[PDB]
Amino acid sequence: SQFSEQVNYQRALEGELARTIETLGPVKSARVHLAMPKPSLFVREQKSPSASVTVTLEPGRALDEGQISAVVHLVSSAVAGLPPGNVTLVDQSGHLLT
Amino acid sequence: ISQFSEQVNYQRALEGELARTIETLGPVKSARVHLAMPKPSLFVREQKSPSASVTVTLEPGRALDEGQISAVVHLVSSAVAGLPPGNVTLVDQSGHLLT
Amino acid sequence: SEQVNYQRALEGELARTIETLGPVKSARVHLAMPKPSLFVREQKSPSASVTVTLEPGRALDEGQISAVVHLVSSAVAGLPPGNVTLVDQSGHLLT
Amino acid sequence: SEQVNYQRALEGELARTIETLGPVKSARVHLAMPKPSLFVREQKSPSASVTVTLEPGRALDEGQISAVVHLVSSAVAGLPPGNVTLVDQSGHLLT
Amino acid sequence: FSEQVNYQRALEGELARTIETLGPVKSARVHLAMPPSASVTVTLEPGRALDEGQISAVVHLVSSAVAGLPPGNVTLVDQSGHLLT
Amino acid sequence: QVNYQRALEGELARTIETLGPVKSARVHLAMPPSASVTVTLEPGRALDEGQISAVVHLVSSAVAGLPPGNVTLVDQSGHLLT
Amino acid sequence: SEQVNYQRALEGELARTIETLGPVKSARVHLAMPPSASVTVTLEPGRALDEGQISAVVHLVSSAVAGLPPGNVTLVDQSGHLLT
Amino acid sequence: VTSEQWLYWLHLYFWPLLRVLALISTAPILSERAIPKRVKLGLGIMITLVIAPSLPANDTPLFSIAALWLAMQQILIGIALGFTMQFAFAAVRTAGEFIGLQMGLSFATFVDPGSHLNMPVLARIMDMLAMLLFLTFNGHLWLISLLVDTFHTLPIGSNPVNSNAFMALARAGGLIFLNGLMLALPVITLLLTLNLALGLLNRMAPQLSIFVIGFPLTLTVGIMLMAALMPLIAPFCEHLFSEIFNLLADIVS
Amino acid sequence: AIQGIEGVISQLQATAMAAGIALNDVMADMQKASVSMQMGIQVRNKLVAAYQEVMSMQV
Amino acid sequence: SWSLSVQTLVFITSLTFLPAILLMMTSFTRIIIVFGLLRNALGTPSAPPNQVLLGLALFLTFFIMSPVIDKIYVDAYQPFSEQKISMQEALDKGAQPLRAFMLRQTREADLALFARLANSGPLQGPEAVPMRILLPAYVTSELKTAFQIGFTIFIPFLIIDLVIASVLMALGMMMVPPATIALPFKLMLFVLVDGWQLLMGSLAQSF
Amino acid sequence: MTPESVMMMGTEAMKVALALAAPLLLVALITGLIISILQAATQINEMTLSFIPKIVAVFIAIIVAGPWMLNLLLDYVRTLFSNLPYIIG
Repeated sequence: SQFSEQVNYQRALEGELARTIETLGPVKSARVHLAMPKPSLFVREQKSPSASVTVTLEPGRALDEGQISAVVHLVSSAVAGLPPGNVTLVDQSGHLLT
Repeated sequence: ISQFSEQVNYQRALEGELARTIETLGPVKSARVHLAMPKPSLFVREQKSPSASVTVTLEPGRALDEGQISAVVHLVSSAVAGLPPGNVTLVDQSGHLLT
Repeated sequence: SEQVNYQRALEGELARTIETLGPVKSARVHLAMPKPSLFVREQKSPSASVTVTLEPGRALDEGQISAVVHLVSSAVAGLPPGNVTLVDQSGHLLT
Repeated sequence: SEQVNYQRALEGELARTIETLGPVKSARVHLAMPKPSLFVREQKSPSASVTVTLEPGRALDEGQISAVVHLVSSAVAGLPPGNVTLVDQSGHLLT
Repeated sequence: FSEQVNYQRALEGELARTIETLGPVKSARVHLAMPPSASVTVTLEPGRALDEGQISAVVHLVSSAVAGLPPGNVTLVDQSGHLLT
Repeated sequence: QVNYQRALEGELARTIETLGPVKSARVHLAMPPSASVTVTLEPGRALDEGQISAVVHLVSSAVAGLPPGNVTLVDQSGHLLT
Repeated sequence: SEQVNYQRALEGELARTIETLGPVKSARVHLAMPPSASVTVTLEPGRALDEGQISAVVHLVSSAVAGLPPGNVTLVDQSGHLLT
Repeated sequence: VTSEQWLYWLHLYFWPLLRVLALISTAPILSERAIPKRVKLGLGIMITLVIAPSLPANDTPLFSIAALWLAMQQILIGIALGFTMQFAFAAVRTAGEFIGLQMGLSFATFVDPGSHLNMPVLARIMDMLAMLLFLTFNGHLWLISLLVDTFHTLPIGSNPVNSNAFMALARAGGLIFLNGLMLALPVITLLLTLNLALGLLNRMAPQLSIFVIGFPLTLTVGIMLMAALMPLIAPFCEHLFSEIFNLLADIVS
Repeated sequence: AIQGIEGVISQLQATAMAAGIALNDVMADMQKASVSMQMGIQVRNKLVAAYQEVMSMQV
Repeated sequence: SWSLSVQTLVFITSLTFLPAILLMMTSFTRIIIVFGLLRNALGTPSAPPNQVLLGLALFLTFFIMSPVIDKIYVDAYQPFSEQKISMQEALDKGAQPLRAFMLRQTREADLALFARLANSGPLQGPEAVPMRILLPAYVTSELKTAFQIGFTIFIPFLIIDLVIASVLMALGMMMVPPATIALPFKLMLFVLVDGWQLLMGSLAQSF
Repeated sequence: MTPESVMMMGTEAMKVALALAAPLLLVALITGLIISILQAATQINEMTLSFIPKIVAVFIAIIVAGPWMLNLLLDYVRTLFSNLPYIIG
């Protein structure tokens, strides 16, 4: 079904994004969750999509401010109309990096 | 797979992945996420905001930081289209409300 | 049938998480999900009844009562906490 | 048939949880759910009758009667507590 | 849908390919997303810092390869998480 | 179409390499047009200004309605010869 | 496919005739038909093309392409000099 | 005094009336010929009476090409809404007609295409069942509400317009086929197997089969199969209505 | 309005590039409104008739 | 500029010929004939309702006329307000994009036939073809194009029907009608390849 | 009024149709199968002799069970028209 196709697409994008985020030096594993907005049977309204990124770092490999920035840019670009400010980046200890 | 079935399955999958990421968090040993996605009706104006309940089991003595509670809130809220953080409840294994 | 089954599955998962709470040995959740009426003055709203069986002497904390309320309310679209009743194995209303 | 079956399943589960309550040895729940109307006037509130058999001498506390009331009322869409009758094995109205 | 997704995977692949070809660059990873924006991660050879013209040329190539890609929507990052943009 | 695009890219890269100083060429076309050309030069074989101009002309002509100004030429070190 | 193949064949024959011109060792013709042409020639050691030879290359390429305005034919040598 | 400015009232009450009536004449159930014309006109008039005073009044004169552009815009919006809604009933009709044609109910179309002899009675059965379901789910109220709501998104005043958006409605033509296949699928496949079974019988002693034993058996089997399949359309009915509605919401804007 | 003055400057740029009540009034406006309403009704009737003729086709 | 009442009369009179304008001047005939032939191809002459096919053809016609509508808006809708050109010079100026479109979509043979049907010898240039000669020629060209597209649509379904019948005959069956078996396979092929969207894309490309 | 009531309406209606059509269709099918197996046993093959007894059998079917069908369908229609004003919404 189209809905099934859409779910599959969302999952694949999440996977590849996590992949690139891990490949990065300080990152041991990444987990990306995307919330694409939804349609309504009535009323106009955009819901700028949102993303949550959890990173696990290598022992003591703290991410640079520039690094947070670059993660933000990549995730935002990979999602049609994703406003950076709607990307949350968190570490393995629950510290918000963004 | 019915249209309803397709949705329910999507909800279950989202719940699973969210719990997964929450567990990966150091202090968290296991997580359980319940989502309540609402219904549009021709007798109301603003549709009711979705809600989430998150139960975490911590590692022996691994208390969650205020920022840990915050980051959990942010992640769960973002993963649900139009989820107002204030509708995310976070609870431990002893029944203490962390949010 | 599809709806009723959704109800049964949800009730089940909620009871499950509630039992997975230290002091709780078993939980039973009943949901009343109905249809509302507009301009009927005072209508009503979805409601839940939660029965918990505690471990020998494991009394639930006021916070524990609060967290159960939050979880059950959130799991039901538009469930006003005040419509969640929590009761113990002896018939004491915890909410 | 689908509705009648739903009614008898709800009755069964409610009786089940009620028997779980310590003092209760067996429970029997009867629901009277009336015809719905989508006009602008016709409406009637459902009713429940609950018969409990207690363990030898296990009298139900006031709070207990209250919790039974809450559970049964919540499990039935739009069930006004005041329409729940609770009776014991000897025919005493605990309500 | 599949036909489109596959073409995007390809475009991404070829772009990463050319970006690596450049001596300093050891490996490249390109992520696209049209409504467009691009994220480019480069791994450099030990100590092979990219010059300002090097960052510029990468920008130009990626922008041109994507119909209507405004350069300003291309992010270039290194293996350490430094934004070369 | 995609196959036609790939073939054009290949032949253009081919001719660009044929040119002495060029050891290998890579052409990317974006047809809705724009082009990105990466050249690898022979050890120390810097491209002259006229050479850059000729590469531009060839690539622009080979693509229906390609405005030269939308052709980017880059070397193996990431220097924009444009 | 039929068109693309026609384009390739025309390119080949044009390059062929251009090489068959004394000073020319090898030719490469690229056509952009919506037209424009880019011609790269490799000359024999020191065999510079005269003005008329350049003019004749232009004429041939323009004629071989339906509605090709000469001014849209670019001729370049093996060193990247625009003979146009 | 005694002004009663007529042009202001006319311009306030006209264009919303044009849009509401354009939706009425095409929206399903509200566009059925069984309704008397005056009832439809009165419903449009009363809806406009309720809605128009809240909207900002336009001042473009009725004697200008701008008025013609406005009227064309309202007609386009109304017919687009009504037709996008009608697509779901088209899909249900397609599925029903295909189930009926695999019944062998109208075999004369395979030999004389469009020969004035065709009775898609199953298509009509499921079409009217779909209309009953649409009435039950109060889809028409939603249609009226969305007709009102498209103002905030697209005001009466002439506004610029887009393109692939029209394709979307045209591309919705795919849904009629795509969803129809699924509804059938839950029955045609078994019917296919039945026909396959009949083939196995014809691989025995030649002739003496098909057109004499296959037709009644397959007719009865199709009847009881899709009689059992009737409870299945309602979730698919809601799925179809939701698809049409959110496609309309996404593309109208 | 601020946006109104923006529109005024926009129209100036466009020019650059290019380079009590009496019966007499009551009755006249009343008639004008009647005429305009009749014109609107007739034009809509023509449009609706054309649309129904198109949709009553046979493909 | 002539009288306002005469302008109203002419406008309301020209409003009547709107179906004629839609059919003879735009492409609506092509899409409607293509849809009819495609419906005949699948073997179900009433699967999508005639209303739905007509509306889909209408939407396709609106999109494919959107560039011509834009040219009309630039040349006629706008300058009629600024009053640089109005009434005569403009209605004809606004109709000019329609003339360009119909010249683009018309074959030379039909125009030649309709010219020799009107004894219009000195018609030398190709941008001064009168409407009387341009219109029926354009309609005939549209009929030919629609029939060609219908045959191209017919080819794969005919192939599927032939294949199904051949396998039925080879498997030993001599009495089973192949249409009943081949209909669901025709549908699953049409849906799986997503025939509809590619068909509309090709029609838009077909101009 | 509820969609459950509607879909039940369709089901019971079309089961009534099935009950009305099942005797005739089944009689025709049995006659055709019997004639076909007799043809196979006797090695006789003409596509027209199977059409002859089918008409007679199906026409006898109305003689025998026709009153039952007529009484069932009238009862269905009568009950539907009587319950019409109670399933209104």
